[PDB]
Amino acid sequence: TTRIKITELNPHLMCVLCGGYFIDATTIIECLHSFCKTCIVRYLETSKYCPICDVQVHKTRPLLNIRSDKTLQDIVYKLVPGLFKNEMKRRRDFYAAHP
Amino acid sequence: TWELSLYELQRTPQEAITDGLEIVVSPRSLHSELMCPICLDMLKNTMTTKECLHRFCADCIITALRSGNKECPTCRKKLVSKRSLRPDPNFDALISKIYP
Ligand SMILES: CCc1c(-c2cccc3[nH]ccc23)[nH]c(C(=O)O)c1-c1ccccc1Cl
Ligand SMILES: [Zn+2]
Ligand SMILES: [Zn+2]
Ligand SMILES: [Zn+2]
Ligand SMILES: [Zn+2]
Repeated sequence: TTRIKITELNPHLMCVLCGGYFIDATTIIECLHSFCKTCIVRYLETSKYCPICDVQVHKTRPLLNIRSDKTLQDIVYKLVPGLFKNEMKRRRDFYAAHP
Repeated sequence: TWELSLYELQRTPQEAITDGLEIVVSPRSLHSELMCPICLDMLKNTMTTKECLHRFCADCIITALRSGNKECPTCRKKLVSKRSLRPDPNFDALISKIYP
């Protein structure tokens, strides 16, 4: 057992579009790069290539070659204290204002 | 389809932590996510299935497909081709931070 400064993990746990932690983590199944579900869907609305490594996700339908990464998202929710509380509370608050 | 719900449409970043808090992590903690279900030790030379994003050992996965089932040992789905297996450097990058 060790104690780790989280500033050491934040690279492995953060979306390069959102500047923050992964929420609903999603993965390009070609290069194994990962982004928030919403971040990459909006990105792929205008590019068929990875934001980081710059590979072609598909010639035509980029969304074809990306999958949810629950394995990765669970690692985030576990390492980052109360991130899951915070994110779930955010969603309830929203639907309490928009039914 | 990847349709974004009203929430997802307007969601904001989840701000990261620059504060420098420290988390405590045992070899048991997070073990459900870090153990190759073949060898039940730490993932060494990780591999991932492209159809389902499941991680295994490079040295370990060759023998489970070798015993005749040609499906994903986790979600029991037919593993097509050989290009369905890619080594995962961004994932081993993560193991190297957590020796125990
Ligand atoms: C891990 C297995 C595998 C596959 C593959 C993919 C899908 C079904 C398969 N059934 C046998 C193998 C294999 N393809 C490859 C490959 O990269 O060529 C591998 C592989 C990866 C790393 C090291 C050694 C090998 Cl052989
Ligand atoms: Zn993001
Ligand atoms: Zn990439
Ligand atoms: Zn293994
Ligand atoms: Zn699988």
